[PDB]
Amino acid sequence: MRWKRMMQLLDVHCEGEIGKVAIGGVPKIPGDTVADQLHWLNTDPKGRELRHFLVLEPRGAPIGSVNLLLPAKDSRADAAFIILQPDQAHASSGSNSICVTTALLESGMIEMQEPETVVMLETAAGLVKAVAQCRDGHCDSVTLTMVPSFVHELDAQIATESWGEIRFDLAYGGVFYALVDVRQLGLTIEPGNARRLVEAGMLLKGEINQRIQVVHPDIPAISGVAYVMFRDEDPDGAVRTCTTMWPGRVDRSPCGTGNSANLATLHARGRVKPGDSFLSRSIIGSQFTVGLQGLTTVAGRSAVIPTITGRGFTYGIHQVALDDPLGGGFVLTDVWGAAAET
Amino acid sequence: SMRWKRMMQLLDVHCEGEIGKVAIGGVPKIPGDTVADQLHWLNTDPKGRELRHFLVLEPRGAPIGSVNLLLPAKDSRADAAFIILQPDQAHASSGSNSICVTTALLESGMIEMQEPETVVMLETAAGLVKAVAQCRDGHCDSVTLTMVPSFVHELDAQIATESWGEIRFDLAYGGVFYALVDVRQLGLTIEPGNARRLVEAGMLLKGEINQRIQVVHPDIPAISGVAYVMFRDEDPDGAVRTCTTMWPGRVDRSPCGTGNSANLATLHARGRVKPGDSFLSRSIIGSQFTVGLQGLTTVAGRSAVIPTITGRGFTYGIHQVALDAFDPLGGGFVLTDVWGAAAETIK
Ligand SMILES: O=C(O)[C@@H]1C[C@@H](O)CN1
Repeated sequence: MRWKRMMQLLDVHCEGEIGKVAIGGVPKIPGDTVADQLHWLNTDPKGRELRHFLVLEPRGAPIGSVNLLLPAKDSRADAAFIILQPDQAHASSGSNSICVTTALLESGMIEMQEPETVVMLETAAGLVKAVAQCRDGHCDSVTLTMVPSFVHELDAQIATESWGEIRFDLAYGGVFYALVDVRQLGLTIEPGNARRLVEAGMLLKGEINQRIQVVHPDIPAISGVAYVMFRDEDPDGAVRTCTTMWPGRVDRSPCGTGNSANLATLHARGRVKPGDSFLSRSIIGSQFTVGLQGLTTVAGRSAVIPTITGRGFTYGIHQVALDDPLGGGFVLTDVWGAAAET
Repeated sequence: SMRWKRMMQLLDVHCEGEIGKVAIGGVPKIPGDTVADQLHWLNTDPKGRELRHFLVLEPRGAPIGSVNLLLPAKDSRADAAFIILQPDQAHASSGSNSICVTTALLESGMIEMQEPETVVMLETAAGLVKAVAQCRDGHCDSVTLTMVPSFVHELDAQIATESWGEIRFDLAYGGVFYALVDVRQLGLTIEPGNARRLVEAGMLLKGEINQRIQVVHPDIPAISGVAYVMFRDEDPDGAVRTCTTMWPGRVDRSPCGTGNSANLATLHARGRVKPGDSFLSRSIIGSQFTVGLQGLTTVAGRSAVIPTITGRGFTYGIHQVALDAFDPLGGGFVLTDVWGAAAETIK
């Protein structure tokens, strides 16, 4: 007897970026803290197997994340979650935090109050406050208060064959970013350059992670440069972003965590102060509002408290049988990218 | 008006790794007096494109897989009808998707499952496809299709190319039209490491071949154009190795039923198979079909073959989609990063 054990997922997107939210049938993930759960997912073969089942073919596709809803361990939190992608499990994500909030409210798992509901999400990076503007059972907007974000290294350099010396910032916005001014590559962040930006982003991610090891100073489970995010500024002042994601695709959203990491660099450079906000646009022109709420410190260095505002849209529901002659999960380089061959 | 539109229910199935979602609920009326007319409508009317894009482009759809639209049978001999939706167009035929549809109908109980065997007669725009399903303990373990009459359009065509010199290929029909290309001419083999190169080559050739020749089924005006370029080879053990390339740029994970059907028509024309023969075919990922030649017939007064294609389907989930009045991306979209360079032209 099959279809005895089903996982139920709500299909949601935030400004174009898919965040499936697994709400029922999520297995127990070992670990005493959510950070330990993240570590286990990224180091235990059973966690890899679980992630691959959910995110590789035939159940998964190159675009989108699977958010595992997990029990809150912190009494202040309404729920916990970890983000699954084809590269690894990740601690944090703006677009996916909005998807989870949207899903929790629109499914009735959390009481929806109008005109505003506060949802406290627990991540491996810390608590993320999600303030939802609600109307008629609809979650219209969500503003996240992201985890304390900081600069790791400003103005780093790396030599490359195609562009010569590339300057970039290494910064933390819930995961670690290499932040790269795109004009250095002689490219603009526009749909026609998506393939070229992916190839550049992957080259850079691979090289940077070979040269330097980064870890959160208080949270050992968060390590490595997750993504290279290309950045520019539009004529009207908006921050244009293109987060590249292994094994080779771009974030459809303006990227919450990448904007948080970038905000830490803007503050370090004297270009923003608390109370400031601005727009960020993705490669497809979708938009977030990015705010600087205030300052804090992380392990002795200056840090920022970012806010990220965007909208989630529920577009369906999936039931996946957990209990096939392929089965495990597979990829091919045709749509997953050259790097997928690994 | 109403907040919610296009509420549809789909079974998630794959055949030897190739995804074929099957729409079993909320399917709207598709105009047309015949299934071929429905296919024409899907490929010509703005509302047909809207529906297809809704179902197959982001966020609801992804580069891999088809959506099979189950439709009311119009032929009284058929149990169900369907049309295949992909990011390039709607298509008349597909072996892997016929097996998905058969599997989904039986395993869901929408058609009563008989054991050890159930016969499901499927109507497509190309004609009736007999699906014989071996069924055991509530599961559809394998399906053998009797494909539509398949034939050669042109043998030994050639085309000049920058990278490969003169490429020899056959144009043939196996439910849709193929350009069939011996892969060794590219200096490549069909293996996962070459997937991206095969896609690029297949896309280049599809584009060039279609601007140079117009092909239409002689009895069915709605079936036109070269749908796919399928690279082919022969494994040491005699199996036919295939890699069907699909616009805007990916490979079939299955050995390809329609492509093997087209190829079978060329094998018969070259005197290399006779009725009763069968052989394996393998895809780029090593999944397998059994290909048989049942018999001979004619199309347009010229020789044609009746292929059989045997493979397995696997149901692995179910889902629902809807269209929220509030959603600004309800139309569907693509980006070249994972859909392919050619995706830039999808308006
Ligand atoms: O088996 C076949 O005929 C099909 C052709 C494409 O629909 C994908 N596989």
